[PDB]
Amino acid sequence: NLEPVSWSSLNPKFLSGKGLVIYPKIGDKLDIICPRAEAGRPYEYYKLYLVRPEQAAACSTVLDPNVLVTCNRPEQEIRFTIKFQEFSPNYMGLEFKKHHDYYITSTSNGSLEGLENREGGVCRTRTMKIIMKVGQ
Amino acid sequence: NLEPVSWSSLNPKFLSGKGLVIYPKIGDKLDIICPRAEAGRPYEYYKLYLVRPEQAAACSTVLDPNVLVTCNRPEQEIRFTIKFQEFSPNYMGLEFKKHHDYYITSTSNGSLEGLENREGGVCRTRTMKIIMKVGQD
Amino acid sequence: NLEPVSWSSLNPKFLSGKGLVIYPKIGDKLDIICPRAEAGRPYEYYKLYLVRPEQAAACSTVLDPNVLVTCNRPEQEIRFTIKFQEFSPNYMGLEFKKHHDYYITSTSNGSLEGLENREGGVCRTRTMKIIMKV
Amino acid sequence: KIFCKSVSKDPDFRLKQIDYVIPVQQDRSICMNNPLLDISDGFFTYIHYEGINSCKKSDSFKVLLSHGEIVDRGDYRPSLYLLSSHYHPYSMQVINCVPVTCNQSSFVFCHISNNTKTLDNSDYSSDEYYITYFNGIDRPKTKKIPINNMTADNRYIHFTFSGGGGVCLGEEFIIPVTTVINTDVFTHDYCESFNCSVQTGKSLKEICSESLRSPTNSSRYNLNGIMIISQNNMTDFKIQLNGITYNKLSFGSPGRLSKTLGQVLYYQSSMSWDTYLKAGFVEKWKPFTPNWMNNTVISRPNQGNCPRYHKCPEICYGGTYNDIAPLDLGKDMYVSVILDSDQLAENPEITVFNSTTILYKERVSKDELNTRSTTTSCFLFLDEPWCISVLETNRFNGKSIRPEIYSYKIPKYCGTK
Amino acid sequence: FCKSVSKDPDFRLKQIDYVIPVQQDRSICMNNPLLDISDGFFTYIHYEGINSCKKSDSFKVLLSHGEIVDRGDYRPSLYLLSSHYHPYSMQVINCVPVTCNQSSFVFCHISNNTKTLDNSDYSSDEYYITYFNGIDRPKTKKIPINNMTADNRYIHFTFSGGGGVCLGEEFIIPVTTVINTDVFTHDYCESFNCSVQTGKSLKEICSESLRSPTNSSRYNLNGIMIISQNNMTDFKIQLNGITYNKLSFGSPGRLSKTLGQVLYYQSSMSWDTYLKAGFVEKWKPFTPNWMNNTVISRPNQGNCPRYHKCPEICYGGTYNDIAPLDLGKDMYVSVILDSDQLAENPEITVFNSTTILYKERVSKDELNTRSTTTSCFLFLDEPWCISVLETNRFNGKSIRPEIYSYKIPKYCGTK
Ligand SMILES: *[C@@H]1O[C@H](CO)[C@@H](O[C@@H]2O[C@H](CO)[C@@H](O[C@@H]3O[C@H](CO)[C@@H](O)[C@H](O)[C@@H]3O)[C@H](O)[C@H]2NC(C)=O)[C@H](O)[C@H]1NC(C)=O
Ligand SMILES: *[C@@H]1O[C@H](CO)[C@@H](O[C@@H]2O[C@H](CO)[C@@H](O)[C@H](O)[C@H]2NC(C)=O)[C@H](O)[C@H]1NC(C)=O
Ligand SMILES: *[C@@H]1O[C@H](CO)[C@@H](O[C@@H]2O[C@H](CO)[C@@H](O)[C@H](O)[C@H]2NC(C)=O)[C@H](O)[C@H]1NC(C)=O
Ligand SMILES: *[C@@H]1O[C@H](CO)[C@@H](O[C@@H]2O[C@H](CO)[C@@H](O)[C@H](O)[C@H]2NC(C)=O)[C@H](O)[C@H]1NC(C)=O
Ligand SMILES: *[C@@H]1O[C@H](CO)[C@@H](O[C@@H]2O[C@H](CO)[C@@H](O)[C@H](O)[C@H]2NC(C)=O)[C@H](O)[C@H]1NC(C)=O
Ligand SMILES: *[C@@H]1O[C@H](CO)[C@@H](O[C@@H]2O[C@H](CO)[C@@H](O)[C@H](O)[C@H]2NC(C)=O)[C@H](O)[C@H]1NC(C)=O
Ligand SMILES: *[C@@H]1O[C@H](CO)[C@@H](O)[C@H](O)[C@H]1NC(C)=O
Ligand SMILES: *[C@@H]1O[C@H](CO)[C@@H](O)[C@H](O)[C@H]1NC(C)=O
Ligand SMILES: *[C@@H]1O[C@H](CO)[C@@H](O)[C@H](O)[C@H]1NC(C)=O
Ligand SMILES: *[C@@H]1O[C@H](CO)[C@@H](O)[C@H](O)[C@H]1NC(C)=O
Ligand SMILES: *[C@@H]1O[C@H](CO)[C@@H](O)[C@H](O)[C@H]1NC(C)=O
Ligand SMILES: *[C@@H]1O[C@H](CO)[C@@H](O)[C@H](O)[C@H]1NC(C)=O
Repeated sequence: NLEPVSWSSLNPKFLSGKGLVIYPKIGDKLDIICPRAEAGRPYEYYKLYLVRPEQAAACSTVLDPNVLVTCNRPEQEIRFTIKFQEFSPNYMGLEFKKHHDYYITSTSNGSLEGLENREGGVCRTRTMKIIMKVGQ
Repeated sequence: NLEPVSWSSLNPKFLSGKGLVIYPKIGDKLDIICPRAEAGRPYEYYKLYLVRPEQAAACSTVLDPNVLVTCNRPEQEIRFTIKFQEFSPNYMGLEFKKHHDYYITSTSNGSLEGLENREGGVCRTRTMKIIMKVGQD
Repeated sequence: NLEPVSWSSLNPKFLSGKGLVIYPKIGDKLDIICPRAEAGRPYEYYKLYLVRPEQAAACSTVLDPNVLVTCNRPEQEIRFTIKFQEFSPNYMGLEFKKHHDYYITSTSNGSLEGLENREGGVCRTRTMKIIMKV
Repeated sequence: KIFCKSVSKDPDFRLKQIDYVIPVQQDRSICMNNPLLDISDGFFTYIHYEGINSCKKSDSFKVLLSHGEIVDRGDYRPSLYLLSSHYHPYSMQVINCVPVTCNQSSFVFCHISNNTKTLDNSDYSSDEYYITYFNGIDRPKTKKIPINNMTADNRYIHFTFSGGGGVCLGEEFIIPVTTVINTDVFTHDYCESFNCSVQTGKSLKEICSESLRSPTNSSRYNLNGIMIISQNNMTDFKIQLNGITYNKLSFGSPGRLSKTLGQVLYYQSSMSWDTYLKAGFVEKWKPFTPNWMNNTVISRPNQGNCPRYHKCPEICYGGTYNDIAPLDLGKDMYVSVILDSDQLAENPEITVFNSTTILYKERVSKDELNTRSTTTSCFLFLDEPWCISVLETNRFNGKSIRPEIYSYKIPKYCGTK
Repeated sequence: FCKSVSKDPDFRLKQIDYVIPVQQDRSICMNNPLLDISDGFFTYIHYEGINSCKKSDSFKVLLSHGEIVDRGDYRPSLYLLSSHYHPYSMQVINCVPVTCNQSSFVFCHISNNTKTLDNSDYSSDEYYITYFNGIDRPKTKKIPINNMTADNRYIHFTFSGGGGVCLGEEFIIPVTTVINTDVFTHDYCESFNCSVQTGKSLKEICSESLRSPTNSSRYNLNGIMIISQNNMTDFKIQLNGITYNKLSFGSPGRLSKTLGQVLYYQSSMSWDTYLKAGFVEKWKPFTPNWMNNTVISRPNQGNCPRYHKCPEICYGGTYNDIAPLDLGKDMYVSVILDSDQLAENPEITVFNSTTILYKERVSKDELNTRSTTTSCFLFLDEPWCISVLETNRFNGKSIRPEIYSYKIPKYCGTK
């Protein structure tokens, strides 16, 4: 198991320049909680895409990136558990393997108006990208 | 009959350099008792290999050396009776004959973790090797 | 005399599974020529071990197996004559006698880098073993 | 008709793993994935894909096709005897295959294409479809299916054999297939009848129409169906393609047809919003109408907005394939290796269940085991009900991934351990 | 005849010395004898080697054909008729005798590699039938293993046993097969309530105990070979494996025609040190009705000596044929070794499934004996037996097996 990652604009683990770097070994669990209705009633709506390093640097996604998980409900604690095995019950396989890199980001505008804004968004403004270089 | 050889790391008959040499005649009995549960609870697990002089000197075994006897149970007094007759009930015949040499060793680590470690082990650290030159003196 | 056995990876007498078996009687000659410099200049470097059947199957040699003959020079046709007499001018005696088994192999990689490779080599890749039940 | 049919704990399935059927690759980069198994009349057909450093189906350089037999070894249990094993001649172009064991022989129905994404940008006239068939003695032979002389009940634009097995009825083969069509010709009374929270974006009629769309082609829809192939001893083929009933539609997904207990059972993997078991016996063939069960206890894990036990309509994609096998028709009993996890594909459990209650279950492994899909087939052996399941396992970490076969017996008595 | 527990039985034991040849070379060891008797004719086989008693390490293999003849002695005598050496003796891995239709038949496995069973396959080796009688010169025909059908994925095999059986036009020979995958179950072994070894579990212990001790990747499984033919023409060869019920590591077996039934014996070279034997119920799969014998075992060194019961990764044992005398009274006779670990003190033993009825030592002095074979038959309306013992009475000098003839005692306790 690993430390779950609360995915909100009010989370310190996202370094201002490097994002959130993780070095998970094979066979580890890792939760990615999208936040509940936060105390402050700031409805936080995101849409996460499994992406490649190049377009994660450019912070743009074409139609081919698959909507990994969407934080639709504000009240319900929607989540996304990860085990770094090869097989995943997700469309398009999403093989984790070993000695690879895995980047998770959101390009969305903070609210539901830009929920499906895929052009820019949080990927560069707040740099909320989870980068997982598995292995040493 | 001959004097049995207790096979434990606490046995003096294993000379620090020459091991334990025996000169038995044909038709002699000789037991090789692997020890019971010792007092101080030092569980002793070994696996004995009938070997050739060259790899008994080098203290390494390939797959062909036959597991002569293994000291599996710690409580039960496992043993191994030997008569130096020609015919033996062991796989691969194992004729004793006369004026031959017969070498017995173990490559095992002290505990069960390296029970089947065949690279080094007790053969060179403590030199617990039994060499049996049949003949008179 | 017997038919010499050319020792190269390019020899058909080495059956793909059974190696090369010979049934020589006592007092016969038998040469084992290690190859000259082949035409296409593919330098063939081996190191032959007189071995026992047990480690001949596993194709591994410890330090005690004696390097029977080594194919150092590529141009010079180095060879190895055998008479199946008892006495031989070799270190460690090498008594032939009769009704015995005698296995000769090489664990070497094709080239000089693995000349002294004793772990695997041609003994299992090409099964170039000479087995002699006299 | 003499086995445990009640709610009980600690069942004795007499579980044993079979390792000698599926080959073991020496190369660590090989992924053995997507296993399929179909048993019929004491013979089986096993299929799986092999790829290099990737376990994706069309990303496979070898596709193994195995034919075999069930044999008694005096073991008081059935044993798998592998008879023939061949590689597909067009493996590097295989998009999907479905096995059928007909008349004690193996038959493999495959779709071959130059484009691994052919279902998103092409049509079936641009691809080829083959039947590879063989047994224990004859060399495998592959014949091209004449899709030109095919009759269809609707304006389908594409199709692939997708499922865990097919069925032989007389001289006709019935293979599960997933079709692609680019116009909304469907109705959704069942989905539109749900009393769920209305999503602020779209209406329920829009949600239900769009949930049938391909997730990679907003203009295409994936609809399940069957293919009926009749022929005169591999001559003068007559091929028909019929779609599934519009009652309780679910997004196109690999299915299965099985001959069990004198009936024909259809299974559909739940890859959309209805995360509960889609299965049923076939009433009519045109349209392909399975009598859908009202199962309230069998589901499957998935990440995202539709995890295990999700019921409400939602534009979702993802899920796991988990075959079922009927045990008693009168008692409405079934067995299946399902995944005991809400979102992750792990912890396979042999589960004997009702339509309304789970009867008994057992984990396959004491350690955590990754399993993406399971298939199960049951049959009478020595006057007793026995079952064999195949799991696409990853027991070693990463590396050489390979499925596993397990054999087990339905417990004679309840609560024996 | 005597069917009760008693002492001092009168077997009228007599040794036969004129059958087995006497080699002039004192260094030669004559080892591994085999004997099969049928319809008053016998077939004897043994191996001859120089300063070594190993089977494949043999330069001569003797094959003898003979007849049972009455000499007016009120007991059977062995009459040696023909005696020849196998043409491929220096390449013989194993042979099995069968006396069919009053003639001798020898089924041998020949290979250039004495370790063929550890690193090769059966396509690389050859298998022959040598047959002859009292008048015809011996003829050797090669068995077409190419036209053989097998019930499983065997990679190698050798004729291994003390005898075979002739049924009509079919020969049934005991065989030990080789396979490179663990296709076996061990419900019988897994059912034992024994001390758990601290290293591995019982399922692992029982799986691994079927492996070859010299090739960790290989498994040795016993079975039979059925060879039917039209007067050495149009061979039909079938290879069937033994039942998975009560599996024991591959070992030399035997098939014998006795008392209207077919008895299979399997030497106990693993953890189950008690007698493995039984009559054949079905042929596919090869199912012998295993006996539940609690009194007959054999000596062996190592972790499985005499009377050892618990599953354990063991290898070793002695071959000791049995012969039924009366099936209803469940009586059997066998020359077993009365020692826990050493191969010595052979004893003719008439026994129950649950009790030993009576016994007698073969020699009053200690006698080394590596294996025994026994065959019984009706002679003068009485049950008589002939046994061959792989003896070593002259320690240090040459080795030669011994033949004994004896009668089941008519009355109990007569001396
Ligand atoms: C112990 O016994 C096993 C089986 O009895 C031996 O394993 C098998 O050995 C054979 C050769 O004797 C291997 O066959 C070769 O495999 C290569 C693989 O590419 C192939 O190219 C050759 O044409 C030939 O078929 C076989 O592969 C091997 N088993 C497996 C599963 O691969 C083993 O070598 C024996 N070991 C010792 C030390 O005796
Ligand atoms: C054992 O090895 C020898 C090695 O020569 C084999 O002898 C030759 O085998 C080939 C092909 O099998 C035949 O064409 C030759 O005729 C054989 N030699 C002679 C002199 O006839 C031999 O066949 C192998 N097997 C046996 C059983 O001997
Ligand atoms: C999504 O599917 C639609 C429907 O087929 C595709 O649109 C067709 O594309 C083909 C090939 O480019 C054209 O020949 C057709 O004229 C298009 N229209 C129709 C109605 O078929 C669309 O290209 C697909 N999206 C992709 C491939 O990204
Ligand atoms: C079995 O086959 C053998 C060999 O083919 C037969 O023996 C010979 O057959 C020929 C016929 O061409 C006769 O002329 C010979 O006299 C036969 N030899 C002997 C020694 O009789 C034999 O007849 C066949 N049938 C059997 C043995 O029953
Ligand atoms: C030794 O005990 C076993 C165990 O009961 C006996 O095996 C039975 O054999 C009969 C023979 O037809 C079968 O019907 C039974 O099914 C077997 N038992 C089981 C549990 O399956 C065996 O018969 C006994 N030995 C003898 C000589 O009878
Ligand atoms: C040997 O097995 C037989 C069964 O085949 C046992 O049979 C009877 O046991 C009683 C018990 O004392 C005896 O009185 C009988 O004489 C035995 N025989 C018969 C035909 O009934 C016998 O008990 C077993 N041997 C021993 C020593 O008990
Ligand atoms: C994000 O995009 C939407 C698209 O309509 C826009 O309305 C909104 O102002 C943008 N910025 C936000 C939500 O902060
Ligand atoms: C023996 O082998 C084990 C294998 O784990 C190793 O840990 C140990 O250090 C070795 N030596 C011992 C036990 O002396
Ligand atoms: C053989 O061994 C040598 C040892 O240095 C190695 O360099 C070489 O790559 C090996 N293989 C060959 C020569 O094919
Ligand atoms: C199966 O379902 C029926 C009703 O659907 C129910 O009455 C029965 O109790 C269930 N089975 C068990 C074992 O509870
Ligand atoms: C298979 O069996 C059915 C039985 O009805 C028969 O009609 C058919 O001709 C057989 N052969 C094939 C190829 O289906
Ligand atoms: C032996 O005799 C029987 C009948 O007498 C016959 O069927 C058989 O073919 C003969 N030959 C052999 C080898 O059994």
